Amino acid sequence: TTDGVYRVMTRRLLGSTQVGVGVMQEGVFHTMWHVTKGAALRSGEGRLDPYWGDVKQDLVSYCGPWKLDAAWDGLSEVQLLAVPPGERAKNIQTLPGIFKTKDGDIGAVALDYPAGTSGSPILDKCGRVIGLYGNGVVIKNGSYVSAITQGK
Amino acid sequence: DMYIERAGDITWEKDAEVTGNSPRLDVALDESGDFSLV
Ligand SMILES: C[C@H]1NC(=O)[C@H](NC(=N)N)CCCCNC(=O)[C@H](CCCCN)NC(=O)[C@H](CCCCN)NC(=O)Cc2cccc(c2)CNC1=O
Repeated sequence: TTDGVYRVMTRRLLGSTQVGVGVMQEGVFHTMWHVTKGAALRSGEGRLDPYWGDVKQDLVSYCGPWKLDAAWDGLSEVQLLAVPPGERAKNIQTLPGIFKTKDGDIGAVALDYPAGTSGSPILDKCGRVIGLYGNGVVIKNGSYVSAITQGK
Repeated sequence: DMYIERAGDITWEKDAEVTGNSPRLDVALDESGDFSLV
């Protein structure tokens, strides 16, 4: 439970499969709901039980309430700390676009990674996590745009 | 059967590749947490 970015794995029959990614911060593990479907996790500290979650936000936290409070400033470039299955963690910089909804704008990143990259953190220049990657839409040419999803 | 394993520290990288455009997209978010293009 040391601070950092973690892969979320499932053990299956022969070998493990990476289904997602999450962030440990202030003793709480943060990931996207569709990665774990809100089920318990094993860790070196023992079993992590779900504490908070919200299917509409597609988020879940373990061991405590959602701790990530930083937000995109609406202006600056951001970095996806992509942790793709079978690949080393890698930073990719981008200027977000915008998801325009009836209730307001959400920053969004036009970066396309494997499904198991879900939950990878998006950072501001201070290194604060401003959201998690992986809840998005497929646009007309088949490429992908992810919301910058932050716990409300 | 689901478990976590550390993958690194969380830091901004100065040498980072810059890519992707900045699309403006009209979307709806349903109660299931799915975005759809309008
Ligand atoms: C290689 C792999 N790449 C992808 O899956 C996506 N990249 C592209 N598709 N280019 C990137 C995924 C990034 C991690 N995020 C997810 O896995 C979430 C999990 C659902 C969260 C719902 N709350 N998925 C999504 O956000 C979107 C939501 C669409 C909602 C529309 N109403 N679903 C898809 O893309 C499925 C899809 C569609 C077409 C073709 C494909 C896969 C085939 N590709 C693949 O298998």
